[PDB]
Amino acid sequence: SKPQLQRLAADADVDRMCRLLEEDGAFILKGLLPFDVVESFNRELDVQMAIPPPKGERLLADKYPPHFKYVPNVATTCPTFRNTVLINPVIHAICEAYFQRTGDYWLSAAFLREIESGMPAQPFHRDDATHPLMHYQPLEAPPVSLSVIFPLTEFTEENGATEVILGSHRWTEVGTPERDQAVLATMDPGDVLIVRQRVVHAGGGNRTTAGKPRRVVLAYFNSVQLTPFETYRTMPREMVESMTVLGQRMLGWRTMKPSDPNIVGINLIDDKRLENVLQLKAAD
Amino acid sequence: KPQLQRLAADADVDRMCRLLEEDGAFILKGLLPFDVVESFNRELDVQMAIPPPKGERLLADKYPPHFKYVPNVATTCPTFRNTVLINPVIHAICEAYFQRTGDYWLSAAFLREIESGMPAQPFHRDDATHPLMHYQPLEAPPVSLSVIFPLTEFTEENGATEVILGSHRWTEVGTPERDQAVLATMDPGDVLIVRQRVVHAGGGNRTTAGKPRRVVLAYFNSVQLTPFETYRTMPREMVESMTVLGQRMLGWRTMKPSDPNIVGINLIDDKRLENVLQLKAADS
Ligand SMILES: COc1ccc2c3c(n(CC=C(C)C)c2c1)[C@H](C=C(C)C)N1C(=O)[C@@H]2CCCN2C(=O)[C@]1(O)[C@H]3O
Ligand SMILES: COc1ccc2c3c(n(CC=C(C)C)c2c1)[C@H](C=C(C)C)N1C(=O)[C@@H]2CCCN2C(=O)[C@]1(O)[C@H]3O
Ligand SMILES: O=C(O)CCC(=O)C(=O)O
Ligand SMILES: O=C(O)CCC(=O)C(=O)O
Ligand SMILES: [Fe+2]
Ligand SMILES: [Fe+2]
Ligand SMILES: [Fe+2]
Ligand SMILES: [Fe+2]
Repeated sequence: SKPQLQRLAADADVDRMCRLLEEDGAFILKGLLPFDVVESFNRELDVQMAIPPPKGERLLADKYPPHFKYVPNVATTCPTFRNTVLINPVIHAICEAYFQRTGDYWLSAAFLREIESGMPAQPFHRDDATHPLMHYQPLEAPPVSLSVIFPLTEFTEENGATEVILGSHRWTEVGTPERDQAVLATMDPGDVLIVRQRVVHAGGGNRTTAGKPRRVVLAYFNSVQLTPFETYRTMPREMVESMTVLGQRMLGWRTMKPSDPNIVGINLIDDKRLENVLQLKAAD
Repeated sequence: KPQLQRLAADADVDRMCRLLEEDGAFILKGLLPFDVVESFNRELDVQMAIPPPKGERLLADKYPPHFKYVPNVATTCPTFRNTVLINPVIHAICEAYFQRTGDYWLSAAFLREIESGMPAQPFHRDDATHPLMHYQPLEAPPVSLSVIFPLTEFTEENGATEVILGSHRWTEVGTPERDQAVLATMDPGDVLIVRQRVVHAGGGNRTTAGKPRRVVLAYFNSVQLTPFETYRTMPREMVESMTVLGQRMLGWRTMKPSDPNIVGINLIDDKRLENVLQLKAADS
């Protein structure tokens, strides 16, 4: 069939990863997270899936059909995400290389979707739609967003493995593509799918019959020039201070630095660093 | 040589918009009443009497001592927070200008005070806070607007803001000569509005009489862009003393970029930030 997503081992060099992002728009890393990390993350998500459901307004969940179960802002309820996944050194090597031209990056959102048996596919989209200015950024400009997609169960053809349209970052418009234009990110738990800015993709339908839910966590990174979709500003101080410096930087708790010509920074207060005004301690 | 156009405070916003598109800037005459200018100046006097810290100053430490700098004006100046920041003409302009991008908020508000003997500021675009703006096409929805308040007279001799008309049509700032600019000579109560991508600079103060020149920048950005200054450490008591509009400007509420983002930005728990915080407001 069509050209497929390229798979690389977790120890591959970041240069080939970048080449794949520019050429295909996406690639898969095999075996990045160990089994115990996946297990611990799933255990923490199980708790969030089991507490009483939210009542009142749900800004995203109320608007879209009930074709997924949603745990927003997993960093606030899943220590394995904050302490291990969010600070993974390979993910940050990729981010540092990819965001080199734009400067610092941070976490715009990270959430779980759980797709039960019988749910149809998600509409094709670009994650870029969070910040519509990205639609007008030329392809050659410094990228400002990156999607990091973690399978927490197997992703199969039957259960709706993420569908990615390779090369669709070269399109001006998303349009209305057919599902057969995409290829499948079939993966095992512990793998990761990395998707460039402007690449059209979607969760697939779960065609299993009963009781076989697919779990996916998206960690959406943006240039610090872009406002985080999720604000981590209500995290308690003791939780923030239990993170490493890198974790605090990702979650918006520190002053950050866009590329030159901004030599001053962003997310400042009183001409000082946010973490200094707050006297933030950190685990490291 | 074409000069900045001056308009009365009751001019139609459509004329203001035409001037921003053609010239890149215009002046409104007599927007703020005498008592508002006076109280704002007295509030800034309080801050100007505080000696600067000898700790880190992220902006002030990097540039020559050719200005005195008071950041965080929305916190320390109630006349700004309660009156200037919510001015209906300013918001009518912002609503027209930011129509295509969606919601906007306050990225920074600061004072510069320039005493006799200080030379001119380098030419710049305020856009340099968020370098992605350099790559945005001229016809794309604007994402930044500079609102410049004279708190003293601005004259040729005291260093009235210099604006290069039409420079938003240049790709690069380049190295323009001072004589390419025209002067925003103004009296307190006026305002200078400067479009995204327009090259401008404060002038030198060559006088030997009169108060040091005072200028306040209120820098507005699309909510897609991270505020240069964060107001997240403002005490809840002070936040709740503001109107809803003021809270929205200072980053304390969930906001709405344009379609195709139908969910929002600056949210948490899939809910509006102000609902999670149970924020009261002066006009709620
Ligand atoms: C959490 O599960 C979902 C369930 C549905 C959607 C949809 C989109 N996203 C991504 C959201 C992020 C915060 C990364 C979704 C995430 C996504 C929306 C955004 C803000 C990126 N979207 C779209 O962009 C396009 C825009 C036109 C219709 N679209 C959709 O229906 C849709 O796929 C919609 O189903
Ligand atoms: C508050 O007083 C100052 C004193 C100096 C500068 C300079 C710039 N700005 C604007 C800052 C904002 C937060 C709106 C300044 C503001 C401005 C910097 C930024 C981040 C917009 N700048 C520049 O962009 C260019 C970039 C190249 C050299 N430049 C300068 O020296 C300079 O004018 C520099 O003097
Ligand atoms: O469900 C998936 O595999 C992809 C989800 C996704 O792309 C999203 O929610 O932004
Ligand atoms: O000093 C002035 O009149 C202009 C100041 C300015 O443009 C800035 O600091 O961004
Ligand atoms: Fe997505
Ligand atoms: Fe098949
Ligand atoms: Fe400026
Ligand atoms: Fe003179």
